[PDB]
Amino acid sequence: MFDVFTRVVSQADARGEYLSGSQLDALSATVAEGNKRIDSVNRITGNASAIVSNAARALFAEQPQLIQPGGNAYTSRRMAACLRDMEIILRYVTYATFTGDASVLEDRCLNGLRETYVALGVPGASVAAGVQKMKEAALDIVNDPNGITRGDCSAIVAEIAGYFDRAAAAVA
Amino acid sequence: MFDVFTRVVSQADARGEYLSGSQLDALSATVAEGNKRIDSVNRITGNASAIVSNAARALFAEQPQLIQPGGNAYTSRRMAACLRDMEIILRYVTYATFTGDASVLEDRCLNGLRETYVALGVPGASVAAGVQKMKEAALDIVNDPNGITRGDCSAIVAEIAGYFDRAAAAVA
Amino acid sequence: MFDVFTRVVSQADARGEYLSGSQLDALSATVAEGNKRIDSVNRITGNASAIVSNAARALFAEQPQLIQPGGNAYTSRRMAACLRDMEIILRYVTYATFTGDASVLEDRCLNGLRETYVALGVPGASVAAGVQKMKEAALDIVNDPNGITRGDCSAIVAEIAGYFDRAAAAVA
Amino acid sequence: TLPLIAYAPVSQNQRVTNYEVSGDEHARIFTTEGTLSPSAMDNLIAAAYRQVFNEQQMIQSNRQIALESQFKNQQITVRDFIRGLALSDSFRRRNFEVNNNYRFVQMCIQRLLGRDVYSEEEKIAWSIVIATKGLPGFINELLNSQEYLENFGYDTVPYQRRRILPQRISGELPFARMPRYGADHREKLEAIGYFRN
Amino acid sequence: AITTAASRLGVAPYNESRPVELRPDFSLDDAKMVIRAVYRQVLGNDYIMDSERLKGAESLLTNGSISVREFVRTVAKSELYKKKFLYNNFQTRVIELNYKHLLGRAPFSEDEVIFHLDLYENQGFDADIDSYIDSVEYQENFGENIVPYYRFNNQVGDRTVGFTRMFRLYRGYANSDRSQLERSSSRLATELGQNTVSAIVGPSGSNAGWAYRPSRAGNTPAKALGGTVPFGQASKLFRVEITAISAPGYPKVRRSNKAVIVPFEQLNQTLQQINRLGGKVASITPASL
Amino acid sequence: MKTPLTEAVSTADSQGRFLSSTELQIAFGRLRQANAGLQAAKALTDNAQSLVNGAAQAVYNKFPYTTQTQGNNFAADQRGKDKCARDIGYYLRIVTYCLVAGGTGPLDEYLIAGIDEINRTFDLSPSWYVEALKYIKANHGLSGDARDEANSYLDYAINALS
Amino acid sequence: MKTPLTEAVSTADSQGRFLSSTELQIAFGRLRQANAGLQAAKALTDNAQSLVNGAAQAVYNKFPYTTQTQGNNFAADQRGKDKCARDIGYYLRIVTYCLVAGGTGPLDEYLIAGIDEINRTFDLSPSWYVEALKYIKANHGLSGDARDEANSYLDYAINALS
Ligand SMILES: *[C@H](C)[C@H]1/C(=C/c2[nH]c(/C=C3N=C(/C=C4\NC(=O)C(CC)=C4C)C(C)=C\3CCC(=O)O)c(CCC(=O)O)c2C)NC(=O)[C@@H]1C
Ligand SMILES: *[C@H](C)[C@H]1/C(=C/c2[nH]c(/C=C3N=C(/C=C4\NC(=O)C(CC)=C4C)C(C)=C\3CCC(=O)O)c(CCC(=O)O)c2C)NC(=O)[C@@H]1C
Ligand SMILES: *[C@H](C)[C@H]1/C(=C/c2[nH]c(/C=C3N=C(/C=C4\NC(=O)C(CC)=C4C)C(C)=C\3CCC(=O)O)c(CCC(=O)O)c2C)NC(=O)[C@@H]1C
Ligand SMILES: *[C@H](C)[C@H]1/C(=C/c2[nH]c(/C=C3N=C(/C=C4\NC(=O)C(CC)=C4C)C(C)=C\3CCC(=O)O)c(CCC(=O)O)c2C)NC(=O)[C@@H]1C
Ligand SMILES: *[C@H](C)[C@H]1/C(=C/c2[nH]c(/C=C3N=C(/C=C4\NC(=O)C(CC)=C4C)C(C)=C\3CCC(=O)O)c(CCC(=O)O)c2C)NC(=O)[C@@H]1C
Ligand SMILES: *[C@H](C)[C@H]1/C(=C/c2[nH]c(/C=C3N=C(/C=C4\NC(=O)C(CC)=C4C)C(C)=C\3CCC(=O)O)c(CCC(=O)O)c2C)NC(=O)[C@@H]1C
Ligand SMILES: CCC1=C(C)/C(=C/C2=NC(=C\c3[nH]c(/C=C4\NC(=O)[C@H](C)[C@H]4CC)c(C)c3CCC(=O)O)/C(CCC(=O)O)=C2C)NC1=O
Ligand SMILES: CCC1=C(C)/C(=C/C2=NC(=C\c3[nH]c(/C=C4\NC(=O)[C@H](C)[C@H]4CC)c(C)c3CCC(=O)O)/C(CCC(=O)O)=C2C)NC1=O
Ligand SMILES: CCC1=C(C)/C(=C/C2=NC(=C\c3[nH]c(/C=C4\NC(=O)[C@H](C)[C@H]4CC)c(C)c3CCC(=O)O)/C(CCC(=O)O)=C2C)NC1=O
Ligand SMILES: CCC1=C(C)/C(=C/C2=NC(=C\c3[nH]c(/C=C4\NC(=O)[C@H](C)[C@H]4CC)c(C)c3CCC(=O)O)/C(CCC(=O)O)=C2C)NC1=O
Ligand SMILES: CCC1=C(C)/C(=C/C2=NC(=C\c3[nH]c(/C=C4\NC(=O)[C@H](C)[C@H]4CC)c(C)c3CCC(=O)O)/C(CCC(=O)O)=C2C)NC1=O
Ligand SMILES: CCC1=C(C)/C(=C/C2=NC(=C\c3[nH]c(/C=C4\NC(=O)[C@H](C)[C@H]4CC)c(C)c3CCC(=O)O)/C(CCC(=O)O)=C2C)NC1=O
Ligand SMILES: CCC1=C(C)/C(=C/C2=NC(=C\c3[nH]c(/C=C4\NC(=O)[C@H](C)[C@H]4CC)c(C)c3CCC(=O)O)/C(CCC(=O)O)=C2C)NC1=O
Ligand SMILES: CCC1=C(C)/C(=C/C2=NC(=C\c3[nH]c(/C=C4\NC(=O)[C@H](C)[C@H]4CC)c(C)c3CCC(=O)O)/C(CCC(=O)O)=C2C)NC1=O
Repeated sequence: MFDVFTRVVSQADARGEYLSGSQLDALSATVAEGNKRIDSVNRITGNASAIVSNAARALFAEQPQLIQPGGNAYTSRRMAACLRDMEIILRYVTYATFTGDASVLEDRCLNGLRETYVALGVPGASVAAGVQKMKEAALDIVNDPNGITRGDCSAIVAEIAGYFDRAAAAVA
Repeated sequence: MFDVFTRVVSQADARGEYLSGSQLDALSATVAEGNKRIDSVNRITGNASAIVSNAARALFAEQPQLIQPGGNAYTSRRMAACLRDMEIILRYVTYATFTGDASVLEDRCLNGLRETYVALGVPGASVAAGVQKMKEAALDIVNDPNGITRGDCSAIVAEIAGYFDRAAAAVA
Repeated sequence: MFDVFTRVVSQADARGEYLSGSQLDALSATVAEGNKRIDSVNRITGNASAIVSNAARALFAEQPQLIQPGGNAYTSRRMAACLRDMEIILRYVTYATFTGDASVLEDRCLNGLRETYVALGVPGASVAAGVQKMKEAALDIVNDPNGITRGDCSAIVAEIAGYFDRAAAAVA
Repeated sequence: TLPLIAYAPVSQNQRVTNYEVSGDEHARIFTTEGTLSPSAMDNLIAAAYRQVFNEQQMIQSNRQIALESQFKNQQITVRDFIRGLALSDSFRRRNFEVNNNYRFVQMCIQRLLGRDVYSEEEKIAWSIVIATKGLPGFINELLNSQEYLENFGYDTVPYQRRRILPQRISGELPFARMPRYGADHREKLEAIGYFRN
Repeated sequence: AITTAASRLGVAPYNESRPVELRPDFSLDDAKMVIRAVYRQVLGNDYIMDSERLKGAESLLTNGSISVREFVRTVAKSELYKKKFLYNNFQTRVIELNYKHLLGRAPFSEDEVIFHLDLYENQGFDADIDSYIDSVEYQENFGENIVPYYRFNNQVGDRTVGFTRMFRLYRGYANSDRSQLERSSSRLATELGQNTVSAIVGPSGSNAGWAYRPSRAGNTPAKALGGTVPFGQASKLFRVEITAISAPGYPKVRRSNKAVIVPFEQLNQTLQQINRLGGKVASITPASL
Repeated sequence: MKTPLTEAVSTADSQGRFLSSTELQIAFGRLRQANAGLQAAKALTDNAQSLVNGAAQAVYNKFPYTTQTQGNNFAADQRGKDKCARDIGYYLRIVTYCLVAGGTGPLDEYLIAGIDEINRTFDLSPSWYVEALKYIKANHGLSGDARDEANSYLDYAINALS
Repeated sequence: MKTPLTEAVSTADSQGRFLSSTELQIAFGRLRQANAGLQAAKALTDNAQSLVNGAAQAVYNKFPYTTQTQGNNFAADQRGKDKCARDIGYYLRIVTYCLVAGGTGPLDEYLIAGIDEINRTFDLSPSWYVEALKYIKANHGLSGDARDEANSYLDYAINALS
């Protein structure tokens, strides 16, 4: 996998060049963003089970065809699979937020998830709706101003929204 | 897996017949050529590291695109894998020379080699050029008059050249 | 395995109460000591190959019966095994210095090493002598005042010395 | 690296040819080569858990959820699932950290190769494979071992091999009996302050 | 075009072969060569005896009473074509056969199978055959005077799924469509319903692992969902497709063809175990990123 | 039993290598977090008795049926209340252990591992311990650096039980 | 490659869990040391040509036999000197990559893995590159945390070569 440092290191190694000064200033800017990034990771990690449960509950309330008898989230095994699918997608969104690059989310989460969901008959649109529900829950928790120092945090929120967009796009 | 006798055995059994006198005399001529075959195997084995190093140096002098950064032979892991592939191809060419049949070469080295090289992005024509450099070094070392008793070794050397050409054609 | 924090945590849990105030102050003093601990770990890691090479040279120059023909450090496999053994022991000494506790050293490296050396015919007294020479080299490079800010590192030096002494006592 | 030091094989029941009909005391083949129901896949995963972690560490915290999900989708073989069980954090902490290299080699040989160690010399030989290549290097050596393959291959949960001979009430002791740690870690836990009354 | 893999994939005898077009004032050998090309392409390289040679349609083509397009239509309406391809096959197999014969390419999407099967059941086989012949693609590719031919090369308006499914249909120059590994089974039902693509396996002779066909169930998927995580320390993952494992035996080997995802670090060993086994590697595809 | 230092050593042992600069940075972060972790553990050690008593009272306030109906798993008698106070004291003590150690390792080897069969065999609701740890989150009294470190372990036990 | 962040994610993900406080202070140590690492990479980028030329001259001074006698593996002619300067530039560039990334991951997947068969096949003495890296240790000109990070990557390449 790659993070925000080894991405430009790998590009510099393939180009055979050193890191230019603008790349070093961009990496220093990511270092300055890093404390806010750690807070975002901590908040989604702390409220991960609530995010997964509330997003699943909203998804099954909006789409009762999943939980109906004969549905795709019907019975215990398929429901446990759906709940751990939300758990894994949220976990890899936090991983991509932590690294500052989507490479862990691209490779170790979404590489073949659409084809798997098509092969099993899993509705990828419902998974995308659940990913959007985890988007709105996690972004509401990260943007909560209580119990944390103030500051501009729109960039890490936009990065998390982009990771959630990537998770929702790669399932349907 | 076959050698020079086992191939004739398999063909005769697939025809369900005893070996004719022409096949027995051809195998007797192969037994007569066997001492020169052992000499060729011994010379390429004894100068294998020199063949691999000189062939790699000639290949990367002719193709400096591989050792420049952004190239396939760049970095110590990929170059170590490249030299390992050079000595592996040389090892199975010596195995084919020893057996007198290319079943070990096409079954135990070139099986899936081109698919591996294409999936890795390894330039198969560059590996073929290195195989040709090993061919030139090996047919130089085997045809050296000094240090060995003289004789006609056209057939075994043509067989070694055929092994090197089917090694180069299986990666190109 | 444990570290300097989890040893205290495990003792407090096994006794069945919270950490006392003075125990927390001792752990805070360990935290303040941690920068010099990290400096010592970095120096031992940076000169580890020199420590192993020089200590092995001094060990086989002080006592020559190990490298004599018929000796234990004789033969290239057994010589590389002895150098690798010193490499491993120094590595777990570095690990125990890093954790602040000898749990990784005792559990991973020193547990059952004496009977293993007895069964292999490896002289544990010579291994202890080599461990003492690595102790001398490591305490020489940790207490080197050049290239670092000045300060008292008596407890770190004593801790590395105690790790080396219990490594030497576990084989003798 | 270095070649493994030679160790002599000690006669065990798996060394000789098995002149038996499988019958009662055969270890059931848990294989994915036949197409399975999700229930049968769950019993195969539980069999792999029972082989690697024993019955005790079959708890929910020790379940490898993503590894199970990838194994159901046939992203990995049974051998790769067994590797992932051996590379699991729970396995490393519970079994590897509480043992030295010798007893962990004995544990992994019993729970992966399905046979006991021949002597202390085999434990000695593979303990330096642990000490240089890490736990992943050692597990990989054991899982790429011809023994593992000729016995279980790629698509079969490993099992104790030839534990009991035909028409025998009792045979060799089962591999389940072996504890996470030996008496050394027992007395070390006793010395740190546990287990007393 | 296809140059390096043309010898492996069988494209090269069609790379040096130009399309056969009947001129408006054509010679007799031109009509005979259009006859031979139509019998090779539309009847899919089946051996054609003299009893089934369709002398009437040949005679109508020879004097220009029908065009090459009408000759292709007539030999596709014929009972010989129907007993070769229609009467003993699934309707998806018939649809992909008519796509390979009349249009020289594999069916692209599920909607083509939908359209042709619905039109067949609504209006029969002849109406369906006429729909392949009276298609805009047929006129912009062959028109009225050119024999249909296999179109491996990229054109305007094609799909890249059709390139892979073409070699799912084309199994070599020395091969007929009736003489393939799935004897009557459609090769694109699971490729068009799921909209998936299997890896291209070349024909015999050039490719040692030519005989890999996937099972109907219990197949390893193409992309590694998970990446390096089940394998510990790894960088890239590759799906290896392995053919004809028979060295241990039935208890050990249940299936000759096996597809597995293996890392870089296990790649040498995997290749070695295939060689030791005697297996043949069909294709190796990068499964991770 | 994972800390930054034990995870760093076990990782470098898993590749069988010495401690690179990555492991030293891991120990640097452990050092910069450890003083706030020890201060939070000391403050929870001082407030432990009132925190366990208030957490037990909040659990009985949100779940009155534990104090009303009979049962072995309920706190209707003094034995059940003593078991519940002992359970919440175990939770708070292992949270302080996580604060001292600097990771979820004390929770993962002392309380989290096997807690589902604890709650399933003895018919204990995980929501009771969720409410107790939510009271501990609400009234631990820590601020800033020690607050976010302590709430990380408290929320980790929430996500394990829910 | 091997960084604090990728080891933290790979650890928490082979463990199959969310990023706990341990991986968070792994990131904290990465942020604590990363600015000094980027400044060290900037300084080595600024002085790279002079450092590589001086390191090559130090190799030609301590080991003069690479200058007189012939052979492909020596720097007697112009192209051998060019490939020696290219090798030392590779070494210094991967040292800058390690200072950017915060670990020896660029060294491991770019230079350390496979360098033994490099030195054995083409008959390159590792002591030459050892002396080149000691010259880079002598005259890189960094101080403080930038110096100890840079020296750790150089000595990691020393310990691999020696
Ligand atoms: C009844 C005894 C008490 C009660 C029940 C209650 N259950 C749910 C929600 C779910 N129940 C299930 C269970 C199953 N799903 C299955 O497919 C199978 C196997 C066939 C089982 C056993 C599931 C999956 C859910 C959640 C998804 C869904 O809503 O369908 C709720 C709702 C919880 C919510 O948050 O929306 C309730 C209330 N509640 C009581 O008070 C009774 C004592
Ligand atoms: C001679 C061609 C050049 C030379 C040699 C030199 N060698 C050493 C040290 C060692 N050599 C070995 C080799 C072996 N030990 C074995 O058991 C076997 C297999 C039977 C072999 C091949 C070993 C192990 C050592 C080190 C241990 C020891 O001192 O015995 C040295 C000394 C190095 C030192 O630092 O003390 C030297 C000088 N040196 C030259 O200049 C010649 C060109
Ligand atoms: C919940 C939002 C929806 C849903 C989900 C559902 N998923 C599955 C099965 C699988 N999901 C995965 C995904 C992953 N496994 C991994 O390891 C990773 C990354 C580490 C991912 C992204 C996989 C592999 C499977 C198959 C293996 C398994 O079962 O665990 C199911 C089960 C389908 C079945 O019948 O077998 C379900 C139900 N279903 C819904 O309806 C929601 C829209
Ligand atoms: C009706 C009781 C059930 C049902 C049917 C349904 N079928 C399809 C699609 C197809 N069916 C076929 C079957 C055949 N192809 C042949 O050649 C032959 C014999 C000559 C048969 C019997 C095929 C090929 C298709 C694909 C083409 C198409 O899509 O029309 C569908 C639509 C597929 C889709 O889901 O998009 C449906 C709905 N569906 C039911 O619920 C009933 C149980
Ligand atoms: C018998 C009438 C015909 C025949 C058979 C033949 N078969 C093989 C080899 C194999 N057969 C299998 C079959 C199975 N795999 C499974 O999982 C199952 C069901 C559980 C079955 C039935 C397999 C896997 C092999 C290869 C492994 C092995 O050797 O056992 C051969 C040997 C071919 C060879 O050695 O390469 C033969 C001869 N041959 C005939 O001519 C009859 C028409
Ligand atoms: C309190 C919030 C509520 C409550 C609790 C209650 N708990 C038990 C019994 C047990 N609790 C545990 C928990 C742990 N043991 C551990 O070692 C650890 C880690 C350090 C934990 C978290 C266990 C093991 C038991 C059972 C064994 C025992 O009795 O000690 C009971 C008794 C259940 C019984 O049947 O005897 C009760 C009542 N009950 C309430 O009503 C509160 C809301
Ligand atoms: C190990 C557990 C642990 C964590 C996770 C942690 C994070 C952490 N976040 C910080 C800052 C911060 N965190 C934020 C984040 C935000 N501000 C907002 O208003 C948004 C709601 C939100 C985005 C989610 C900001 C803006 C800062 C100050 C800027 C900065 O330091 O980068 C700081 C600097 C010290 C401080 O001022 O508090 C730390 C140490 N410290 C720890 O010990
Ligand atoms: C990015 C990781 C990486 C490294 C480290 C690397 C090293 C490397 N150095 C090489 C050669 C070489 N290196 C030298 C170096 C020297 N000769 C001397 O006398 C000096 C004392 C000394 C310099 C310190 C020479 C002379 C060669 C040429 C060897 C030959 O052509 O035979 C080669 C052989 C291929 C080639 O000619 O390029 C490699 C692969 N390659 C890599 O991809
Ligand atoms: C069964 C017998 C057998 C074969 C046939 C074999 C080939 C083989 N070559 C490989 C890699 C490789 N091979 C090369 C070779 C070259 N790169 C170039 O630029 C040159 C043209 C060429 C040498 C002349 C390189 C650079 C790699 C590594 C590619 C990478 O790391 O991405 C790999 C990937 C796994 C590994 O690196 O170990 C395999 C399996 N291994 C075996 O065990
Ligand atoms: C175990 C190591 C070993 C080996 C390998 C070996 C080989 C060997 N090669 C021989 C002959 C020979 N070898 C050659 C080979 C050649 N002549 C040439 O001028 C070409 C340069 C070259 C082809 C590479 C010839 C022509 C003979 C004599 C004909 C024959 O004996 O077959 C002989 C017969 C005895 C003799 O006259 O020397 C032996 C024993 N003996 C050993 O003990
Ligand atoms: C990632 C690589 C890296 C490391 C390892 C590192 C260590 C490091 N060691 C320090 C201090 C120190 N290091 C020592 C150590 C010693 N003093 C002595 O005279 C003894 C010879 C020796 C014991 C071995 C002392 C005394 C201090 C100052 C006290 C302290 O900061 O704890 C400091 C504080 C900043 C400074 O004043 O330099 C750092 C950052 N920084 C980095 O970036
Ligand atoms: C199938 C036959 C069979 C059995 C039953 C068996 C028992 C058994 N109990 C174990 C642990 C244990 N067994 C107990 C049981 C108790 N602890 C107490 O205080 C109570 C007196 C008692 C409950 C009745 C406990 C607590 C452990 C955990 C030891 C530990 O992991 O630290 C272990 C080691 C756990 C492991 O390796 O992961 C085994 C093998 N082994 C076998 O082969
Ligand atoms: C509609 C969408 C679509 C796509 C995308 C497509 C890709 C495509 N690229 C091809 C060939 C090719 N593509 C390349 C490309 C490259 N070679 C290199 O070395 C570079 C890395 C690279 C340029 C970036 C080459 C060289 C060929 C010819 C291969 C051959 O000669 O066999 C072919 C073979 C068919 C033909 O060329 O006629 C296809 C089908 N076909 C489609 O229908
Ligand atoms: C590229 C040039 C080319 C080749 C090589 C070729 C081979 C070829 N041989 C075929 C059939 C056949 N080939 C044979 C041959 C034999 N049966 C035996 O028992 C004997 C051992 C053997 C004769 C020596 C038979 C019997 C069939 C018909 C099989 C059937 O329809 O059932 C078919 C099937 C289509 C058809 O029947 O026309 C092809 C394509 N076709 C070609 O266009």
